Amino acid sequence: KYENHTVTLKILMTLRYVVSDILKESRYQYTKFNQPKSKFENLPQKLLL
Amino acid sequence: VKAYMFGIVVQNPDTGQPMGDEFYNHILERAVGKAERALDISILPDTQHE
Repeated sequence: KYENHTVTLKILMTLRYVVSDILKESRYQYTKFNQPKSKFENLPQKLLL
Repeated sequence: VKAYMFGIVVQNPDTGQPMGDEFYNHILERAVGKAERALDISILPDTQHE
């Protein structure tokens, strides 16, 4: 029925992102309290999406 | 004792060593001694030559 008609839509789509830069990229702690020995833990990165 | 401290665990922060039962028994023995003085009582079965 709509061979030569126009069609328009209002649509919902899932949010999506890509990492375009990594910022304040690494933060660190030698956690030692209440451990058998010194341990290295990487704290949260910040991403610019 | 641990049951009354449910959810609390005690360790040496420099190591992974929690205190063993030896300390608890030792503490409990002196605790039952202290209660034995707190009322003028004998609190464990014990023979007496009087």
